[PDB]
Amino acid sequence: SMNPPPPETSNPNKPKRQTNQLQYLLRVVLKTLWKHQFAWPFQQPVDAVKLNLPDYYKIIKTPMDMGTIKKRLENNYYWNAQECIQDFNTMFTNCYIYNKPGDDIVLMAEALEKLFLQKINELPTEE
Ligand SMILES: Cc1nnc2ccc(-c3cnn(C)c3Oc3ccccc3)nn12
Repeated sequence: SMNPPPPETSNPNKPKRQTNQLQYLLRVVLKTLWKHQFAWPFQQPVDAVKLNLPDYYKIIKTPMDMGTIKKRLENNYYWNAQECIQDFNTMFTNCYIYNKPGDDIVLMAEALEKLFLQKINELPTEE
């Protein structure tokens, strides 16, 4: 039932880069999904206490959310685009693992994932 510490958004010894693909992931991918009508549940880590989901963190061992992704992109935490893409995929997968098909939260994740795939399809080549 307690909430774990949120995923790491700062790590000075972790190598980082600012590239055109990571810039695209913030400016295009991370803005398009953030502004969506169904973004709200995914804008911060899941609060297992407030949401009365005591089982959440016993099932979801790799939690992820757009709030964490936002901070990671803004504070230049990533080395490459694949690390960021993996975070988005982890967020959607966690939602599908914890919930059942047709659930409101699953429908919300599906709408965001559709857009995510549309935008990632246009990921620019590395400069
Ligand atoms: C379940 C479940 N599985 N992953 C997640 C991630 C976030 C949230 C979340 C955030 N705020 N509130 C009130 C939440 O609950 C719901 C429940 C149904 C629809 C919308 C939100 N729920 N959630």
